[PDB]
Formats: sequence, structure tokens, C-alpha cells
Amino acid sequence: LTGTGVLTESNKKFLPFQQFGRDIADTTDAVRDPQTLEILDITPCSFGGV
Amino acid sequence: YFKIYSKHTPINLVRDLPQGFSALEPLVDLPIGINITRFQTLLALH
Repeated sequence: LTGTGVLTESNKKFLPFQQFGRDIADTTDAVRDPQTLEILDITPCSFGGV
Repeated sequence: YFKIYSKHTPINLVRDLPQGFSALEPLVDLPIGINITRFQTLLALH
């Protein structure tokens, strides 16, 4: 799964079966790392209209 | 893929199911790949 975003520690709890967080419009809010099982929040990199 | 969802809760009412909302989480998913049309339940008998 390919995406561009900042990776941060994820406060939201995930049950063991659960692997991917869901956003409103078909994008992945959070991901659990495959190698080590910790939830990571995904935030899109800062963009501001100029 | 055989999917089993299991939830365990203490039950006050012996006779019937308690009214209430319970969410069942999948314990495991297994690739048995067999067709099942009937099922039976095993009870240990003293």
C-alpha cells in the first residue's frame, strides 16, 4: 500500500485482527507496521493554499 | 476460508438471550476449503 504522509504514534486502539484505519473518503487513516506490530497514525503532509 | 467470530459474556437470564448489543470479533480465519451443508454439535455426556 503506497502513500505519502507523516508517520506518528497512534493513540487510537486497534483490536488484534484490525490492521488498517479508515478515513471518510477511501484513504487509510492509520496503518500497523508489518515487521513490528505497533499502530501508526497517517497524516497528509502539510499543504496550505497560497 | 472458514471464519469464526466469538464473543463471551456473562448471562443473567438462563432461559433466553438477553436483550442487548454484542459485537463478535474473529478469533481466526482458516483455509479449510471444504463445502459444508450441515453441522452437528458435540456434547460430552457423563
